[PDB]
Amino acid sequence: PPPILGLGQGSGYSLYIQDRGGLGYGALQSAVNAMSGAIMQTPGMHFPISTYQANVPQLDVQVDRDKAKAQGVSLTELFGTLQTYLGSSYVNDFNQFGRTWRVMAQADGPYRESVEDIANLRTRNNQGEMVPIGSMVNISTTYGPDPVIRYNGYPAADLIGDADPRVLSSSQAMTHLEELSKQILPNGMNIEWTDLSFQQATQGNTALIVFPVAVLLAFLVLAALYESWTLPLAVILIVP
Amino acid sequence: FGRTWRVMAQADGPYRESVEDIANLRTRNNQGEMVPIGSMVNISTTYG
Amino acid sequence: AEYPGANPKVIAETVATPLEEAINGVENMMYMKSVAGSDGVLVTTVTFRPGTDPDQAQVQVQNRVAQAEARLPEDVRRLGITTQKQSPTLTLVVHLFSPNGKYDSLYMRNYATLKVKDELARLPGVGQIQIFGSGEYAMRVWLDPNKVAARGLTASDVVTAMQEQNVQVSAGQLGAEPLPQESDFLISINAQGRLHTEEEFGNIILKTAQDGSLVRLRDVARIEMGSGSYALRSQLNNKDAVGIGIFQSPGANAIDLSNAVRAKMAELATRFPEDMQWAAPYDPTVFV
Amino acid sequence: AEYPGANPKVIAETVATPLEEAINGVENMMYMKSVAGSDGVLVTTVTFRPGTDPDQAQVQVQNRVAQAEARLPEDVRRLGITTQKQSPTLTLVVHL
Amino acid sequence: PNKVAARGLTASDVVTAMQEQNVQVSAGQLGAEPLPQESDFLISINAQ
Amino acid sequence: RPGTDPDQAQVQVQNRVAQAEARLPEDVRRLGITTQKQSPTLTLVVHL
Amino acid sequence: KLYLIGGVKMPEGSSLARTDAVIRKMSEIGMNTEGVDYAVAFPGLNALQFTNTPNTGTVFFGLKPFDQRKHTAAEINAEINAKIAQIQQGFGFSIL
Ligand SMILES: CCCCCCCCCCCCO[C@@H]1O[C@H](CO)[C@@H](O[C@H]2O[C@H](CO)[C@@H](O)[C@H](O)[C@H]2O)[C@H](O)[C@H]1O
Ligand SMILES: CCCCCCCCCCCCO[C@@H]1O[C@H](CO)[C@@H](O[C@H]2O[C@H](CO)[C@@H](O)[C@H](O)[C@H]2O)[C@H](O)[C@H]1O
Repeated sequence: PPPILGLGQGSGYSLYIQDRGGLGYGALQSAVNAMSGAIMQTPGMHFPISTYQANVPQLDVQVDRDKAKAQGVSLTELFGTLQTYLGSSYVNDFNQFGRTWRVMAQADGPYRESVEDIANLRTRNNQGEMVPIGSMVNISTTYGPDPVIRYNGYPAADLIGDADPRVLSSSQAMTHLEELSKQILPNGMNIEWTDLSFQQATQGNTALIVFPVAVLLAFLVLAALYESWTLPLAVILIVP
Repeated sequence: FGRTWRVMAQADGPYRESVEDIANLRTRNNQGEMVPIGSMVNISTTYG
Repeated sequence: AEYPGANPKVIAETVATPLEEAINGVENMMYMKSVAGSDGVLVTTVTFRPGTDPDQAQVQVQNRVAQAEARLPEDVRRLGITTQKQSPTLTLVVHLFSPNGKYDSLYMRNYATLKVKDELARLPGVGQIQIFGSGEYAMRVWLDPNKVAARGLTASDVVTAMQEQNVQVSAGQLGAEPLPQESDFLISINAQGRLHTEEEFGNIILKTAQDGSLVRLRDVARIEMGSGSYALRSQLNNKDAVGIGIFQSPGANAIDLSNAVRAKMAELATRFPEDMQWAAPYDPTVFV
Repeated sequence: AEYPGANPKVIAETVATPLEEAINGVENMMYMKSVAGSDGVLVTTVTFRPGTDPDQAQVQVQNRVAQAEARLPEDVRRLGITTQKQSPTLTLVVHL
Repeated sequence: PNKVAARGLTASDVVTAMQEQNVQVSAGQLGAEPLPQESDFLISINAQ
Repeated sequence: RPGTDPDQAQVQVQNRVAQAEARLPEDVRRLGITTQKQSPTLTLVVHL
Repeated sequence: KLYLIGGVKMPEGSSLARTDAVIRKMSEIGMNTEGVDYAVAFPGLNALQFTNTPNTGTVFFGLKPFDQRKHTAAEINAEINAKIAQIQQGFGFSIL
């Protein structure tokens, strides 16, 4: 586990690849695959891990609105049957046990298990009869991500990896992976840092002024005690 | 473009330039007939 | 607040008046004013005693507008009403402009919205950026009333057709609980019903003719993606432009911040289309 | 936010984008992310600069969300968005 | 309620009638955009 | 407690009612919940 | 302050196109003026309220730095003002 709760891994990197042009989810998945390969073949860091998976299958139900008007079934009744039966509908609240709980209406489990189930739910037409909706819908298969991830308002994918403080410190592994990001890069897609990395990527490093002023103060009070601008050094040079 | 925008519905400019253009807009009565609104309204010049 | 197509009179009567009845008495308030124009926009400025916490003032004002929103007109609150503290000290005004004429103020303002606005507001020291010019993109369906009435249709009918036929919807999943045995697969269902282009909107079906042919929206209207506001133009050197007003947050380094925004604009320089450039017509940090 | 029955894409496009649009511009926000799941749930995390006041951050974010609510789909509005500050100070976990 | 019922009317009927006959309305303006030829005047329209 | 900043208390109570709104009946959440710092002290009374 | 504030009020009931014409004319007047680097134009902007009214417009004349100018901003103001007082279409002004 991590040393602390709330930042990430230990030493290492957290990164986000984002698409600013609309390259699509397949392009993002190919980008993350090529990257993770590159990070792996870099000797120190191992295979990075992500939650992005664009190869989740799903079903697309397109509607023939022309055939819908031809058959006399309203488009909203079609979408309503889809909604209530397959996606559940929030009805209202009820009070029980002294608390308030949701009421949910949905088709029972074994009536929404197959594409024939999608075709088999029925809505009403202008002639008042009950008609199956499969005649007006075209269910196909497609591959997309689950969950959908956005970073800073653009579609994105996360990439957090293990470190190698005995090989490549995070500070220059950061610019290494920046060189890889320029390497495996489509125009309109970029990378941005997060968690500790963002800090290291954007810190107005102040240690480079605290260390001087500290040794200056030490030398100065030593001079005061020693009545010499030359004796204090005889101590400040013995610490290394 | 990755953002969300409104879709608006209004008469095109050249159909809302005159008072008679207002009086000419039509709607549906209780017998299905298309009637212009000018018969049921008064349109007056004023200042504000 | 916004009330599209409303007279200043009724904006004052039914939007400004109830709001004002709500915000009055807010803590540390010196005075408030309400300006209601014929562009359908109400702006209410509440000025507080000096030394008042701006963030605290903002939360109190939005508390009172939240109490007020119930009695506003439906279409006013459907667009939302935004409460925000003002950053008074302007540090730089930039302009995107098109010297030859390829781009109009609409395109450049929305390019500002899409590409430079968000990456300027996240710079170290800004307090508020403001856009001046044209308006945000909007799918304008310009109806012809005569053609609409010819097909026996009313404006309400057209609006209800656009509402019924331009919707997302949640198609659910295949193989989700409850089930008498464990399922093997989980498959989400997509049933997209949202239109994305002008032609799809023009393809909306309104009615069926005695012909039996489908009456469509483009039969009675011109469809375009134009502007949501035709109320303010922006030109730099008589070429079409959009003005960005940058306001720093108190405690910042104005010189450093102006240098930072200028360098950022030079970074976005690489990604501009041709015939669109930028300028800084006014820099108020030079004084200090 | 909850959009019961919605797939990740519709949630991202019709809930996450308008909310992110209404949140962007809140002061001292250093970054933010949105996660849309097949369970119909959107979790948007806005992380602020260190030393920020989490209560002011929460109230400002919740105010922007409340003003964006009207442009959200009806059932999402009816279920209600919730803003809350996330705490890292886990002290004990108890199981029944 | 005795008179309302004597006219075959319900409390919902009268309530909705009051809802529908005391309402503000927006009515745009004459000479507004978009126009193929630039307009000279912009005349706001008030409906009450 | 005495000496507590009423403004900070107001903001915190407000944040927590905001987080609790989704566990309340829809009829309540619809009407909105108000949170104002207030002392029950009638400081004076003016009679007309 | 390295800029001048000019504007126009047109007859009540005018359209934004007429204001646009007048504003473009005063803009080009400012350009043909020496020392005015820029003519930032917002036709439709009311300078007093920063609201949008159809018969008013604003234009800021962004002045060149003094080391490249040879006229004091008050003198540019007087010259531009004498130039735009010739516009009969409406009431135009330029102030410090
Ligand atoms: C035997 C029982 C043990 C119970 C253990 C419970 C603690 C387990 C903690 C899981 C790992 C801790 O590691 C922590 O992971 C969380 C969750 O992703 C990360 O958290 C990240 O995502 C969360 C989710 O929105 C954000 O709120 C947070 O701001 C961000 O940093 C932390 O950056 C990382 O430090
Ligand atoms: C030269 C630019 C900088 C000028 C300095 C500003 C100081 C003037 C007093 C402060 C008042 C600013 O008041 C400002 O009003 C303008 C009106 O266009 C609003 O600006 C608006 O412009 C466009 C077009 O109308 C809208 O589509 C947009 O949503 C909004 O940004 C600002 O949101 C508000 O902050």
